Amino acid sequence: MIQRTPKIQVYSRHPAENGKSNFLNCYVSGFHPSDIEVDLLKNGERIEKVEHSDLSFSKDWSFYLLYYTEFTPTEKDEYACRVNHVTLSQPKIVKWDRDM
Amino acid sequence: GSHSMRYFHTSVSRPGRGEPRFISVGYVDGTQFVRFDSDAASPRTEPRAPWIEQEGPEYWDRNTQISKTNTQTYRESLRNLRGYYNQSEAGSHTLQRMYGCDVGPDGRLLRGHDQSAYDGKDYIALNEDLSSWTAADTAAQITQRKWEAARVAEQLRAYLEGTCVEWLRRHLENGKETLQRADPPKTHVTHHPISDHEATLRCWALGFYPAEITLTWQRDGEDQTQDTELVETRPAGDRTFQKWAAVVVPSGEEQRYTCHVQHEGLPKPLTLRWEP
Amino acid sequence: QEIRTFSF
Ligand SMILES: [Cl-]
Ligand SMILES: [Cl-]
Ligand code: NA
Repeated sequence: MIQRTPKIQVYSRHPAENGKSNFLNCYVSGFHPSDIEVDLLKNGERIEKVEHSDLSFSKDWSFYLLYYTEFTPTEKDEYACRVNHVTLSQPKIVKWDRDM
Repeated sequence: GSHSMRYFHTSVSRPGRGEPRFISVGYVDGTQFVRFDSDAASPRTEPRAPWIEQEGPEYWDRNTQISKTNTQTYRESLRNLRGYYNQSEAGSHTLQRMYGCDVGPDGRLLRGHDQSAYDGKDYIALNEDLSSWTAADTAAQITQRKWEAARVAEQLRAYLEGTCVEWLRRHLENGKETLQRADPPKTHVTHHPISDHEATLRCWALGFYPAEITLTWQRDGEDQTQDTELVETRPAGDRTFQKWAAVVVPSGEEQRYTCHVQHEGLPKPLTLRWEP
Repeated sequence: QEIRTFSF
């Protein structure tokens, strides 16, 4: 059957200010089927106890989910989202960039 | 402005891993207000917005019973669909359905909806007349004939024109301080050098509700649709949404570009430029 | 309030 690969955006809830606690979001959308694996990473390591939204879908029937956790941006710490889906042969890692 | 109540139903089979999961979520506009999940430890219709919490036990009990019955009905439907497509018992399949009602600023019905998809492909839809069906293929025609024999469209019409809009109006009143409040985008333009020859101008819209927005770039007053990177509107996690639009501009030409923003929360549409 | 689903 026809499957759809996820779009991924990684971003903060509030404008990023180094040393100020915030929320790190990984929004996955546009995918089908609905099973998907999403991890948030800090310096390459999986953040524990990340929360997510309840499964729903867009007008075109593709699914979307928001994964989110507390984070404190700094100059040096690297954050990312790692996504696996049946359409992906390898997990896709998207780095957090405060300019996007 | 205008408003909608919608329920989004997803059922997913998983042979060898128990029975199909059913999840229902309910929204007014961009605000989720209920969920039900057959995979929860104790499946129940649960509040997901503060303004719904005041509904009495009869509301929670009635919706929970409807949803528990729906779990079984969707499992039957998935078995039937598998047969309609001559599919093996080995594969996983998805049945999605969305239904609900739209009202205008006066609270009057604009239209109703009841549409379904199987494995991500449109399967059957109630037409806007709330009286006839559009079936995608000969499998969906089986469902159509079954729903015609049982007068399903008549039952949906009665619900969509009565119960659905009455409850939507009630929710809009109970949650008026949020559901009927449009929060405008906070906007700004950033500049990101690429090379000696070009830079990106990115126009941001942050903190807006509802999600509907128009965000565009013009050069010399001409819209730059093909040359604009426009990300999907994304949730911030505080009820609001975010979006940006970016264009690549030749060095020194930045003032020829204007970003244009329209949103229900704005008193007037905005025009912005990079301000170095 | 929701409505019951109808068997496909
Ligand atoms: Cl992005
Ligand atoms: Cl159940
Ligand atoms: Na990024």
